[PDB]
Amino acid sequence: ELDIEFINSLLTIVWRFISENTQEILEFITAAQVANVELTPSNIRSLCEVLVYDDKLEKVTHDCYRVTLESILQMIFNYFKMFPASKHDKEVVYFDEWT
Amino acid sequence: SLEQRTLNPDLFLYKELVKAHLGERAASVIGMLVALGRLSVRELVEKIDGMDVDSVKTTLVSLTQLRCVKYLQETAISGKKTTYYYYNEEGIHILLYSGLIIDEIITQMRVNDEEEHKQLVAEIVQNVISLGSLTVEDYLSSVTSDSMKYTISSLFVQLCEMGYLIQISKLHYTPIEDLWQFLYEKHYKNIPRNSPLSDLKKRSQAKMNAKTDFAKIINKPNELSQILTVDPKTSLRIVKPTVSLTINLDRFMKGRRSKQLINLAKTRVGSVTAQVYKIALRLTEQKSPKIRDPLTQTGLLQDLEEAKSFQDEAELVEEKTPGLTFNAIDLARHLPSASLINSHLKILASSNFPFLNETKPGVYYVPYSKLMPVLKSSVYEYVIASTLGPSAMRLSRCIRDNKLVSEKIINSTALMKEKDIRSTLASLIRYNSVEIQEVPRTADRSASRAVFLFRCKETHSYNFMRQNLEWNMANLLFKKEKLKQENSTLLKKANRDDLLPSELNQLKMVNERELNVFARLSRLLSLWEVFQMA
Amino acid sequence: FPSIPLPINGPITNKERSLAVKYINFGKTVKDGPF
Repeated sequence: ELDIEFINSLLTIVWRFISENTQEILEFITAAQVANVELTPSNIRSLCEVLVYDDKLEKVTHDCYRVTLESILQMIFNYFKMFPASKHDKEVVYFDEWT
Repeated sequence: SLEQRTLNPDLFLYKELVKAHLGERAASVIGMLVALGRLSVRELVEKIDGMDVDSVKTTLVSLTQLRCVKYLQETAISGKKTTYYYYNEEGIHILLYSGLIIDEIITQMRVNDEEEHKQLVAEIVQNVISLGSLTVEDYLSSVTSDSMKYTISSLFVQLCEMGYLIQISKLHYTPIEDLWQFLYEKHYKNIPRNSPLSDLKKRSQAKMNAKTDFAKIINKPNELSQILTVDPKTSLRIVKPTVSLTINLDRFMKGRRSKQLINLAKTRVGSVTAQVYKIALRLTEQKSPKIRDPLTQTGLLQDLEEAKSFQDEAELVEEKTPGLTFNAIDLARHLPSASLINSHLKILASSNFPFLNETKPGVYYVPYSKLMPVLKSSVYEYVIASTLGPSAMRLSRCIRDNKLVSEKIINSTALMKEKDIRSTLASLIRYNSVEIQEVPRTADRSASRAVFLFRCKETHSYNFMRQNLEWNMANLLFKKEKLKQENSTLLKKANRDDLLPSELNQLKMVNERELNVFARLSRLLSLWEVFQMA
Repeated sequence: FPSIPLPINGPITNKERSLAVKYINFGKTVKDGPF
């Protein structure tokens, strides 16, 4: 809504809400001392399209939303627990330096 | 290393494969065939310098035996027969994957355990093609006369009838375009003059028949009714001993794509259903549709009314093939419960990735032609999220589904601050995952009075990502042999004995460090081969 | 001098440490063979 940050401080709330398993999404936000001033389903859909792009949730049946099980990645496609050597090592692979 | 990183295409990959494990004299000839296309021996010697005419033929028979080139003959009316020689792109990929087939026999032949040919069945693949071609008499006449090789000879019909041991022919050692022409000219001489009507259809009358010849003549190696000998003595069934056979890349490549796609399951579900999906996957590998599609290689892919038919009937091939549409009943005996067989498979259709989605009720099957386009875009977007910021994963998905985004709707659709989106989008023009589309609102296309639009352009982003990895495979291959040039005087001493107690340090720390390279190459090769399902 | 590495940077696992042995003796067969 407002252009300055703390947008994502509420998007962690909706993602913890669904991980246990769109009109119902409104009334969970009204409680729990949420620092809010105006809610509407037009906004919350635009608030929901953010995590569609991060693949933290999924869009099914045109209004329903499931978790993509990135909670198990939250806790080869396994991009943490791959720590580099990076020190005194010459034969390492870089993504740049071919352009 | 700026001398390397600039003026080296995939020619830098194909030059140093033969340079690694073969002599230097053949790295100069196959470097010339790729750089020039095709040329016969009468003008090959003019291009290279330092190789005699019969020394080319001695050099050319080396990569002949390992199937690293492909020949052609076309005569002239006035002249003699000219032997045009081409380059083989699939014969040298065998030399690339060569460490991985040894571990592909093991992960696919799992009926046996604690066998005394584990050291031998790992060697038969090293025996079949490191010699070049292979025939049956070459291993039975070895240093051992009997050695219970009647078990070993009957072991190979278990290992040939499961695939990738097809008898070689002139089909595998000629390319695909120089076969299609003279049969299209044979089918044109099959139908003569004496019909004037619809001559454009008469020119295509050979073309409808040459399609039926094309899929026929490529099954002649695949057809298994003439590759083994029924013999009523001392055995039951055995391969014909007079057969010259090598390995085949396709069922390895189809098995690798199937190995590539089960890893998408372990992400979209846990490990119970990931264990379920392996069994129905592995059983359809011996007869799966073709990955490389020799239909679509070279021919009438130009016009859409023919280019539609390259997947119209091909999807009808996949839908109306009997030997893969499993009943969903016989899966319980293969797993070491027709409720849980259907229930753990019911979540496959419910997930929005179309594997085990479209079917007939009761008999379900995994489609291919509308699946692997979704695998390639899923693996590529995670590479961007892995090596650079997660903001780019948000932006690249945003411009994907939202067609032709501008810079105002990009802050309506996504939510980031304005200063941070420049520091993430400008990393995507440099690597071509986004593009620019311009509208000149003034005269003569002036830039300050103009606004800019974006696009995905879902082919240019995958070509650049392909060749961003074909170089990195070969650059790691460049530091393979160049590491073995220093510390070479004791690599000869390590090869003349089959002991200075301080010199041995300078042989292990160079050998443990090159142990990392083959593991780093295998992971990148898994990252590269996804972009070959064209 | 260049930044931004690929994420394939791991100390080698013995699941694929045997896989790297099959490469070095493959070329040792072919180079010390006929060619």
